[PDB]
Amino acid sequence: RESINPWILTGFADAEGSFLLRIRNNNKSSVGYSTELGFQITLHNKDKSILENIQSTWKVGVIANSGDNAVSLKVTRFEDLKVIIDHFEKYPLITQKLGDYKLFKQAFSVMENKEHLKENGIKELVRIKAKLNWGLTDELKKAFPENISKERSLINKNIPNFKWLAGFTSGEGNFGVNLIKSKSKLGVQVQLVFRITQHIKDKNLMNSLITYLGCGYIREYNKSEFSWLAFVVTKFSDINDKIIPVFQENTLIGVKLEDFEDWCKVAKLIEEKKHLTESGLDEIKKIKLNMNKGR
DNA sequence: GGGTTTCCACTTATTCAGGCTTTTAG
DNA sequence: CCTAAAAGCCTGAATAAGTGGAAACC
Ligand SMILES: [Ca+2]
Ligand SMILES: [Ca+2]
Ligand SMILES: [Ca+2]
Ligand SMILES: [Ca+2]
Ligand SMILES: [Ca+2]
Ligand SMILES: [Ca+2]
Repeated sequence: RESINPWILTGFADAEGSFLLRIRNNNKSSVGYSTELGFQITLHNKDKSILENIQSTWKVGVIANSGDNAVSLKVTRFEDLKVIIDHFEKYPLITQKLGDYKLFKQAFSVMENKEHLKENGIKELVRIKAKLNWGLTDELKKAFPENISKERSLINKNIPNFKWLAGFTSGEGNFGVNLIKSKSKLGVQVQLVFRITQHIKDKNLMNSLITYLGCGYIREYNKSEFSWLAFVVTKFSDINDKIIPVFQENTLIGVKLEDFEDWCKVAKLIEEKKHLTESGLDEIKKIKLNMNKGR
């Protein structure tokens, strides 16, 4: 069905994609190892249409269930990876994942000249995999006795355009309706909230949202060793003037588009001050009940 | 072929999204 | 007061990332 704008695709890939390089013990293989290179996205079943739309925009990849509640798009067929490369050359990633893309690209070169069927090339793929995502397993590191660096250039890039932002937000965004309980008259204060969430590794990008969108603040959380950030907009005039117009003009994808639409409906109610009456408050309540985790 | 590529079922780790309450601003 | 905006928690699952196994094939 619908194809996806390329910058929206890149922004959603910055959010939900991952590159992959398997180096597998294989006794039937000449060098003792077989490889598989590619790029993949795993989403909840409700958003399978996105994967099919990506599959039809690029015309590559295979779709399969990933457990009971999720579905994946996986591109590993070697020739079709040239499409992945051409897309991300023209429409490049901006998060730390760009670093993983560059490794994917180096690994493609190795395999494009058949060097991975030789000892030298497998050894290079191991050095590449060492810096890719979570790196080498203990067994792989010990099977390749040499000083292999795990570090890589930090990525620091700016948001290229609102299309990238809409793809990224379709992955990490949250259009929330906070029903703030109060012993007040009607009691609950309706508060529209926009939020983007990201691991602290892209702090610089998150901070730039405040500059880029003209609003919001950055909150920091952590759970044990794991830290992340939330960009959060609460002032309704910023939501109604600076946030809703961006996504009206750069359309979201997936079920989160429906969530943003309902969110706008509540924004209208709030604008009309109708959120201060039992009728508007009850309409808001049913709208919130039927969106996000109630969808 | 016979190594090698590709695909499909499935799993494990954590970074997200999200629903919630309390406090302050104006 | 009254309402809007900010501060803030923190859980658990939709992600990210990865593996086992075998068919397909060049
Ligand atoms: Ca992400
Ligand atoms: Ca294919
Ligand atoms: Ca191929
Ligand atoms: Ca998402
Ligand atoms: Ca973990
Ligand atoms: Ca805070």
